[PDB]
Amino acid sequence: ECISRRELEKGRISREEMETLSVFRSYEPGEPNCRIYVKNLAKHVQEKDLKYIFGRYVDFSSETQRIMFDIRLMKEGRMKGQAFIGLPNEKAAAKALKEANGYVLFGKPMVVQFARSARP
Repeated sequence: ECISRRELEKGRISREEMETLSVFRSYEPGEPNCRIYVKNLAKHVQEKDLKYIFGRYVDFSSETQRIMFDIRLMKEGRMKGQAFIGLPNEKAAAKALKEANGYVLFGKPMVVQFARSARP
């Protein structure tokens, strides 16, 4: 079980609302990578909450893609949460940014960007 395209659309704040929000000021996607970075998460968000959302960009039937899939949660302060999520390829990561940026989870709109590699 993962999120649908329609549910993601229902949960996204409008571009107008996005223009007013302090957390989307000077938003930059970054350089395309298969790993994404998610901020402005509610403090009580669990791994399985983010799996529900970002599991959509994964074919769990493929071993290759299961191995590539990784979620790490951590502090963003001070009240908020951050996550790094490894996805199976850049194309999937770009779809994640496009569809999940501004998505409201537990009363908070998430900010989804590219991350730099998990390994240097």
